[PDB]
Amino acid sequence: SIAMQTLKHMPGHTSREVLIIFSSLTTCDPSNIYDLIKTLKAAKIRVSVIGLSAEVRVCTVLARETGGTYHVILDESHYKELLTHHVSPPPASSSSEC
Amino acid sequence: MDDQGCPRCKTTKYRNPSLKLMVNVCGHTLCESCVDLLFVRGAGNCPECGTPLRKSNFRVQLFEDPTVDKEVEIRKKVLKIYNKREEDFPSLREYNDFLEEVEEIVFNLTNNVDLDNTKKKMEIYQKENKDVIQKNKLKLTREQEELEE
Amino acid sequence: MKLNVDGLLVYFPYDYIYPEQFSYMRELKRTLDAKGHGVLEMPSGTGKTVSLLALIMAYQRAYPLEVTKLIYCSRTVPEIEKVIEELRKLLNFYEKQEGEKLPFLGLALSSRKNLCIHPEVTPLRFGKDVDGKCHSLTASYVRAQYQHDTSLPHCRFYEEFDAHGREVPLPAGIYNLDDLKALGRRQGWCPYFLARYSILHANVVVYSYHYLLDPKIADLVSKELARKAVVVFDEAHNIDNVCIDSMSVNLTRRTLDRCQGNLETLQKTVLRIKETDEQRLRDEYRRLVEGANPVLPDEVLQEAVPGSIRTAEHFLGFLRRLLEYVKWRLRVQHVVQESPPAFLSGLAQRVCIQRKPLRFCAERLRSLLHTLEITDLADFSPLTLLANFATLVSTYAKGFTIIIEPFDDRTPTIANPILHFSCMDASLAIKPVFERFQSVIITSGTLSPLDIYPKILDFHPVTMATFTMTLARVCLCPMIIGRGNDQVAISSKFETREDIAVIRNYGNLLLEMSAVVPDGIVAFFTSYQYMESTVASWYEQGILENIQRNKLLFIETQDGAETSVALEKYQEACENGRGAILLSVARGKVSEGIDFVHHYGRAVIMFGVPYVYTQSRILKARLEYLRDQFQIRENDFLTFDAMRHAAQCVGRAIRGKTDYGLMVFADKRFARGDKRGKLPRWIQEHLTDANLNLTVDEGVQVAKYFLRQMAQPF
Amino acid sequence: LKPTAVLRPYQEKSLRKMFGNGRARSGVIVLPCGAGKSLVGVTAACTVRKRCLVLGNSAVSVEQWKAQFKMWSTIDDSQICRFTSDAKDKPIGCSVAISTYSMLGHTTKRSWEAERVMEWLKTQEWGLMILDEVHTIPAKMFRRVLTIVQAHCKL
Amino acid sequence: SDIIESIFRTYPAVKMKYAENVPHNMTEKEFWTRFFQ
Amino acid sequence: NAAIIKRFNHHSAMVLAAGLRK
Amino acid sequence: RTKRWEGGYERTWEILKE
Ligand code: SF4
Ligand SMILES: [Zn+2]
Ligand SMILES: [Zn+2]
Repeated sequence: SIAMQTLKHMPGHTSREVLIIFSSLTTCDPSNIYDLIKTLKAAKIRVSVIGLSAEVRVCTVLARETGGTYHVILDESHYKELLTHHVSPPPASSSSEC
Repeated sequence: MDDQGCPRCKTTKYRNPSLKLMVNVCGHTLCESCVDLLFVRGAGNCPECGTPLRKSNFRVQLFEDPTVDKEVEIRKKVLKIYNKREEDFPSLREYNDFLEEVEEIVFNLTNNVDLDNTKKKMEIYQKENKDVIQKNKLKLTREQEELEE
Repeated sequence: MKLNVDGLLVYFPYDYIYPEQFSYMRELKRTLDAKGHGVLEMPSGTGKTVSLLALIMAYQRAYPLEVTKLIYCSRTVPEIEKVIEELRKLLNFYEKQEGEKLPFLGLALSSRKNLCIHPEVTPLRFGKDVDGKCHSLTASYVRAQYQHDTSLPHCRFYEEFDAHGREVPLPAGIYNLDDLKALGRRQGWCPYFLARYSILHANVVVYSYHYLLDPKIADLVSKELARKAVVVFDEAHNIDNVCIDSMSVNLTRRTLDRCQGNLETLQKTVLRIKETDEQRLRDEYRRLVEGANPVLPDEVLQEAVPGSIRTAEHFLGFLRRLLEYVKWRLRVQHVVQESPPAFLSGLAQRVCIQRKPLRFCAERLRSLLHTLEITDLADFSPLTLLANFATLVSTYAKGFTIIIEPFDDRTPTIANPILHFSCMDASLAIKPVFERFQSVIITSGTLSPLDIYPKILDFHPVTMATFTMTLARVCLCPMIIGRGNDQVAISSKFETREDIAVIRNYGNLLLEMSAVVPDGIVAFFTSYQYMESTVASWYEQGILENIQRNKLLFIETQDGAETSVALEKYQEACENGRGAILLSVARGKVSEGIDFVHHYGRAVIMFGVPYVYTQSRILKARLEYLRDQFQIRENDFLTFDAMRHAAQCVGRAIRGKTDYGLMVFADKRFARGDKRGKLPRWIQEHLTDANLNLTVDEGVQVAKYFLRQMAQPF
Repeated sequence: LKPTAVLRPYQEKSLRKMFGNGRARSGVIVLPCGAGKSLVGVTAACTVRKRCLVLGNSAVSVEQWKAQFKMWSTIDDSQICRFTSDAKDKPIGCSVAISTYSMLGHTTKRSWEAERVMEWLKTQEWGLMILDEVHTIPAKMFRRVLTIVQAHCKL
Repeated sequence: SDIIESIFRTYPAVKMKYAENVPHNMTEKEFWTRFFQ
Repeated sequence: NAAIIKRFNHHSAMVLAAGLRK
Repeated sequence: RTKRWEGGYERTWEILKE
């Protein structure tokens, strides 16, 4: 939400994105994340989660529903590889406009 | 134990299950606290019903239903009659035919007078005492021992 | 996807299936080929289900003259609802593969509680209430009153079904309960009675085990027409306990009090009848003298003349005599005693009630109750139970015992004595299924060694094969923790079970595991007392606070509503970032009812070997009978039931969709050579010395590694 | 040994080496004070399961041993006695005895009361004789204790 | 402060009780004790 | 004794209900 | 219930082979 309150005012031509480095699988929340997820899809904010030693449900749905990807650190090389992969520009979705 | 008790002394029954109710021909719940008064006057007369008792006629029973008490007492007596075994009858109806009137007699005797019942019992006793009662007594006592064993 | 099965090429919908499915199908085929029953085990639900349906359908299409119908039974309606949808999917594929429709019909049956559409009973939610009203709505007097066309609330769906629904049988298709209700609504026909009728013109029928174990419902569905049909159990690992439980009956102080109130209601009804007219009811007396439904099986029940009970007064008197004797025998203050023959002999000696008339107690009761035009059986139920018990105990007791307990169960002592007619064998009770049907297949998961079953149930297994999951990755990871990090044995010995260190080791283990395991985790305890004691000990310590702080925690109770809400909140907590922990008793109803899936019970913790209190009279009677009659050792069967129940509660973590799960056992007992052999083959083969005697720390480390290895795609 | 007692690998090794078979082997075990030498001694007694005598170099040690025995073993306080001039527990009344080299090894005249216990100690045979801080044992007086007390195995 | 505030924000009973029984001429640690005692 | 479980589960229930805005 | 030491020494070195 703090990111969305910032990225919502961004122009439409720019790819709005968020990279989440998730460490502790438990995370407190003041409201149902599904509404926020639906809002992220509507806000066209690409969200991709990277989980460290955790395969979380909310991160799974958040990524795949938003179109982003959720990955988990297999080892240091996997972590290096995943961040290196995220450096690539995002491939345009059929829902994305120029 | 759960029931209140005798129409007069309905208090010790709640205290313990060791005290048991007594049954009588009158089908009336009685116990020592009440029974002691029945000996000082009348010497064997039901308190509310007034019916006389030939002797003490007290027996231990643990049933709250006085109808069952009477019915069991009546049952036990009637079982001495009509109790011939199944081999006596070839037809399926006969196996339970007499049991119908027997159960009617037993049930009706709990409420109605035994005038016709005793007459019928006597009229059949005159016939059944000859052979079938003699034979069924053996078979009944034998099968009763088999039930015990 | 054509499968080169041993007997024939089998069409299958999915382009890819795992190797073990071919084995399971070609192995199961042996039961068909050999024309005989058998037993086998397979972890996956959906895989074994779809492969079973494909195999049996192809076999039925190949040999319709040999097998007329397929009877499938599963744990519960929610599972049955999914299975029948999988059959529809298979039929949709088959129709697409064939390119044309075929004369095939399959349907799922259910009780009137769910399978009903009448507006007057729709607001009712208790099964006995819906059944009682439905019975009343369908009753001959209501039907007659309906035929009189007087103002009457009647089941139009029944009248239209009896008139038209009976006249035209449904041609083909698959009808799920929700679809069957909609169909019934659209057609204006009773779904229950329509489904029951459709059994006469259907190839596949689906219902739970009690629809086959309880003779009243089972007889109507297991008619002699199915003399050459196949019956299959998919998850009846506890078929013995369910069968015995379905045969066992419990009587109590309040039950007798309700029976007495019912008896007074019957008397008032008899008076109302006698003051109105009894001669019309004596039309039944003719057929009775000539000579809900009883739980007595086909070979035990007979239409023999009821004996001396020839009138309502005789029956009511006979019932009074028995009720007084039962109350007397129940209210007796003494130690718990078993009187299998002595109760009946005592009944004959104490109140002179012979077994012969008593045998017809339920038969006469239903006849009398029917002629009495009673409102509904819902309130009379205790009296019907007493009458059922009375005829049952008087008919046969070879596989039963009478137990008298001065107090209610689940309590140390209460002034509410109870009596049990505890059953003790499944073989004689299930005997009609194996005797009538040409083949019986005992399929299940978490199934303890198969060779015990031919002892508890009389069967000659054609198949004795235990299958194990075949996958590119080890989707399941069983592990046994035998030692605490405090260098102490973690065994749940009866004297050691209460040890604060073992309790602390479980709390530390759960604290660490709940912190490292993502989403939903579940832990099973041996009993509520130990669970509460454990939780209380963890509450006195920081353990419970650290756990709750790390992740939300929920605990199950005997209350279905509270546990349902807690479980829904636990699941909803797992959906959100909060996550949740569920603590439950292995024997609890929630464990036998809940299904674990990805992120919903991702890891299952078992604290100790689940052994029931060995002083319980039920266990005593059951265990001694198995040793006396079936010769199974006390510790052998007691361990088998503990191993089975543990695997059942713990193995549910794997159900389908190829989702990973963890199974950690916190007791070195499970690692013992015998316990390992009693453990199911798929668990036993995935289990290994590296994870056979892990320390609490080692378990957390191996779990964390396994989770990292499972998160990537296959 | 009550399950509250935790045994470390080095402790287990030393005990396994001392109990190489069903017969206890006599000898010396060297363990730091922080390594729980007291627990090993208590464990050895629990292993031997026979009447044993513990001797400390000081009354403070005797107190420490009593606490450790109660702390680690199922034995009750009455079953343990601290045969000492400063304190009395009626040693003859119980099986486990605790004392010091200064008391048993005493070269001068014994008090009449202490003589009663000592004669009982002399006549009884000790299954296990635990000696703490044995570096003092080679002393001319302390070594006499080994000739005074009759013990099957001495640790 | 966070102890009472987290409880007050989380539980309805404390939320209502603290609004009506707000600390006056007393120490907040007493209110904490009244809850956990 | 059961109140501890009831309260702990009420707490987790209220934390979840608080985490669900109307 | 006998203790773990009744069996014998650990002989850890015997696991090595050439
Ligand atoms: S007759 Fe049919 S619609 Fe009416 S109550 Fe029974 S099941 Fe429901
Ligand atoms: Zn009278
Ligand atoms: Zn009186």
